[PDB]
Amino acid sequence: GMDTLLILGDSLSAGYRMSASAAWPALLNDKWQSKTSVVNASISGDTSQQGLARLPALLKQHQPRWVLVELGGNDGLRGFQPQQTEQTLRQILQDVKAANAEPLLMQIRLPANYGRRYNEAFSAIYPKLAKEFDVPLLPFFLEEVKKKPQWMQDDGIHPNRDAQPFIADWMAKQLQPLVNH
Ligand SMILES: CCCCCCCC(=O)O
Repeated sequence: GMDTLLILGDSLSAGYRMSASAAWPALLNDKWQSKTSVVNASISGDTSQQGLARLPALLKQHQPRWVLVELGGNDGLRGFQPQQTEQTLRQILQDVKAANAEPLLMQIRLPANYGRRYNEAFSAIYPKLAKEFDVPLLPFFLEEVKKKPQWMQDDGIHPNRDAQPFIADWMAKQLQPLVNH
Protein backbone atom coordinates (compact mmCIF):
# COMPACT_ATOMS: atom_id res chain seq x y z
CA GLY A 1 0.00 0.00 0.00
CA MET A 2 0.66 3.74 -0.24
CA ASP A 3 1.59 4.75 3.31
CA THR A 4 1.63 8.31 4.66
CA LEU A 5 4.66 10.06 6.09
CA LEU A 6 3.52 13.04 8.22
CA ILE A 7 6.05 15.79 8.79
CA LEU A 8 5.48 17.66 12.05
CA GLY A 9 7.81 20.62 11.72
CA ASP A 10 8.55 24.34 11.80
CA SER A 11 9.85 26.62 8.98
CA LEU A 12 12.70 24.22 8.16
CA SER A 13 10.05 21.86 6.80
CA ALA A 14 7.27 24.36 5.90
CA GLY A 15 9.63 26.64 4.05
CA TYR A 16 9.87 30.23 5.19
CA ARG A 17 7.82 32.66 3.08
CA MET A 18 7.23 30.35 0.15
CA SER A 19 4.44 28.20 -1.32
CA ALA A 20 3.80 24.88 0.25
CA SER A 21 4.49 23.29 -3.14
CA ALA A 22 7.97 24.79 -3.16
CA ALA A 23 9.05 23.32 0.16
CA TRP A 24 11.13 20.13 0.23
CA PRO A 25 8.37 17.85 1.69
CA ALA A 26 6.18 18.63 -1.33
CA LEU A 27 9.11 18.05 -3.66
CA LEU A 28 9.70 14.75 -1.87
CA ASN A 29 6.02 13.84 -2.29
CA ASP A 30 6.39 14.52 -6.02
CA LYS A 31 9.65 12.46 -6.24
CA TRP A 32 7.95 9.48 -4.57
CA GLN A 33 4.95 9.55 -6.94
CA SER A 34 2.32 7.56 -5.24
CA LYS A 35 4.72 5.11 -3.58
CA THR A 36 4.39 6.98 -0.32
CA SER A 37 2.42 10.15 0.43
CA VAL A 38 4.10 13.03 2.28
CA VAL A 39 1.84 15.27 4.32
CA ASN A 40 3.58 18.45 5.47
CA ALA A 41 2.10 19.67 8.75
CA SER A 42 4.67 22.29 9.47
CA ILE A 43 4.25 25.94 10.57
CA SER A 44 6.87 28.64 10.61
CA GLY A 45 7.82 29.72 14.13
CA ASP A 46 6.28 26.71 15.94
CA THR A 47 7.74 25.65 19.23
CA SER A 48 7.79 22.00 20.20
CA GLN A 49 4.71 22.78 22.38
CA GLN A 50 2.87 24.28 19.44
CA GLY A 51 3.63 21.20 17.34
CA LEU A 52 2.43 18.94 20.15
CA ALA A 53 -0.86 20.91 20.33
CA ARG A 54 -1.46 20.25 16.58
CA LEU A 55 -0.49 16.59 16.68
CA PRO A 56 -3.61 14.76 17.93
CA ALA A 57 -5.86 16.20 15.19
CA LEU A 58 -3.23 15.33 12.58
CA LEU A 59 -2.91 11.74 13.82
CA LYS A 60 -6.68 11.30 13.68
CA GLN A 61 -6.92 12.97 10.24
CA HIS A 62 -3.99 11.42 8.46
CA GLN A 63 -3.42 8.07 10.27
CA PRO A 64 0.22 8.12 9.21
CA ARG A 65 2.57 5.16 9.24
CA TRP A 66 5.53 7.38 10.17
CA VAL A 67 5.78 10.83 11.78
CA LEU A 68 8.95 12.83 11.16
CA VAL A 69 9.33 15.17 14.12
CA GLU A 70 11.40 18.28 13.27
CA LEU A 71 10.85 20.56 16.27
CA GLY A 72 12.56 22.36 19.13
CA GLY A 73 14.78 24.72 17.21
CA ASN A 74 12.51 27.66 18.03
CA ASP A 75 12.58 26.70 21.70
CA GLY A 76 16.35 26.80 21.54
CA LEU A 77 16.56 30.02 19.55
CA ARG A 78 14.47 31.55 22.38
CA GLY A 79 16.72 30.14 25.12
CA PHE A 80 13.98 27.87 26.66
CA GLN A 81 15.21 25.33 29.23
CA PRO A 82 16.35 22.15 27.48
CA GLN A 83 14.45 19.91 29.91
CA GLN A 84 11.17 21.50 28.79
CA THR A 85 11.90 20.86 25.14
CA GLU A 86 12.98 17.31 26.04
CA GLN A 87 9.76 16.67 27.90
CA THR A 88 7.59 18.10 25.13
CA LEU A 89 9.38 15.99 22.50
CA ARG A 90 8.99 12.97 24.81
CA GLN A 91 5.26 13.51 24.83
CA ILE A 92 5.14 13.84 21.08
CA LEU A 93 6.98 10.55 20.70
CA GLN A 94 4.57 8.86 23.14
CA ASP A 95 1.57 10.16 21.27
CA VAL A 96 2.93 9.06 17.86
CA LYS A 97 3.56 5.52 19.14
CA ALA A 98 0.22 5.33 20.84
CA ALA A 99 -1.38 6.05 17.46
CA ASN A 100 0.40 3.04 16.00
CA ALA A 101 2.79 5.26 14.04
CA GLU A 102 6.58 5.10 13.92
CA PRO A 103 8.33 8.31 15.06
CA LEU A 104 11.42 9.52 13.24
CA LEU A 105 13.26 12.20 15.25
CA MET A 106 15.39 14.78 13.45
CA GLN A 107 18.41 16.03 15.32
CA ILE A 108 18.32 19.80 15.78
CA ARG A 109 21.35 21.95 16.58
CA LEU A 110 21.84 25.67 17.14
CA PRO A 111 24.57 27.62 15.17
CA ALA A 112 28.26 27.42 16.06
CA ASN A 113 28.12 30.95 17.53
CA TYR A 114 25.29 30.21 19.92
CA GLY A 115 26.19 30.00 23.67
CA ARG A 116 28.25 26.65 23.76
CA ARG A 117 27.21 24.95 27.09
CA TYR A 118 23.58 25.72 26.18
CA ASN A 119 23.91 24.48 22.63
CA GLU A 120 25.51 21.22 23.83
CA ALA A 121 22.68 20.65 26.30
CA PHE A 122 20.06 21.48 23.70
CA SER A 123 21.55 19.21 21.06
CA ALA A 124 21.98 16.32 23.47
CA ILE A 125 18.24 15.92 23.93
CA TYR A 126 17.86 14.36 20.47
CA PRO A 127 20.19 11.32 20.71
CA LYS A 128 18.89 10.86 24.29
CA LEU A 129 15.31 10.62 23.17
CA ALA A 130 16.08 8.49 20.12
CA LYS A 131 17.83 5.98 22.36
CA GLU A 132 15.10 6.12 25.00
CA PHE A 133 12.35 5.41 22.50
CA ASP A 134 14.53 3.33 20.17
CA VAL A 135 13.54 5.38 17.13
CA PRO A 136 15.49 6.61 14.09
CA LEU A 137 17.60 9.70 14.67
CA LEU A 138 17.71 11.57 11.37
CA PRO A 139 20.59 13.93 10.56
CA PHE A 140 20.18 17.71 10.40
CA PHE A 141 20.76 19.60 7.11
CA LEU A 142 20.74 23.25 8.09
CA GLU A 143 24.47 23.93 8.66
CA GLU A 144 25.36 22.49 5.31
CA VAL A 145 22.68 24.46 3.56
CA LYS A 146 23.89 27.69 5.23
CA LYS A 147 27.29 27.24 3.62
CA LYS A 148 25.71 28.03 0.21
CA PRO A 149 24.62 31.69 0.06
CA GLN A 150 22.77 30.88 -3.09
CA TRP A 151 20.55 28.50 -1.02
CA MET A 152 19.76 31.15 1.70
CA GLN A 153 17.31 33.98 1.94
CA ASP A 154 18.65 37.51 2.48
CA ASP A 155 18.61 37.07 6.32
CA GLY A 156 21.16 34.26 6.23
CA ILE A 157 18.78 32.42 8.48
CA HIS A 158 16.18 30.65 6.28
CA PRO A 159 16.83 28.42 3.26
CA ASN A 160 15.42 29.72 0.03
CA ARG A 161 13.38 28.08 -2.69
CA ASP A 162 16.48 27.01 -4.62
CA ALA A 163 17.67 25.03 -1.61
CA GLN A 164 14.52 22.89 -1.56
CA PRO A 165 15.27 20.41 -4.36
CA PHE A 166 18.65 19.74 -2.78
CA ILE A 167 17.10 19.19 0.65
CA ALA A 168 14.41 16.95 -0.87
CA ASP A 169 16.95 14.76 -2.59
CA TRP A 170 19.04 14.49 0.53
CA MET A 171 16.00 13.65 2.67
CA ALA A 172 14.94 11.04 0.12
CA LYS A 173 18.29 9.36 0.63
CA GLN A 174 18.02 9.49 4.40
CA LEU A 175 14.46 8.05 4.30
CA GLN A 176 15.05 5.30 1.72
CA PRO A 177 15.62 2.51 4.31
CA LEU A 178 12.50 3.49 6.16
CA VAL A 179 10.04 3.54 3.19
CA ASN A 180 11.66 0.61 1.34
CA HIS A 181 10.31 1.39 -2.14
C1 LIG B 1 18.78 26.76 14.40
C2 LIG B 1 17.63 25.88 14.87
C3 LIG B 1 16.58 25.62 13.75
C4 LIG B 1 15.40 26.64 13.67
C5 LIG B 1 14.25 26.54 12.64
C6 LIG B 1 12.89 27.27 12.84
C7 LIG B 1 12.71 28.69 12.20
C8 LIG B 1 11.28 29.02 11.97
O1 LIG B 1 10.54 28.12 12.28
O2 LIG B 1 10.92 30.10 11.41
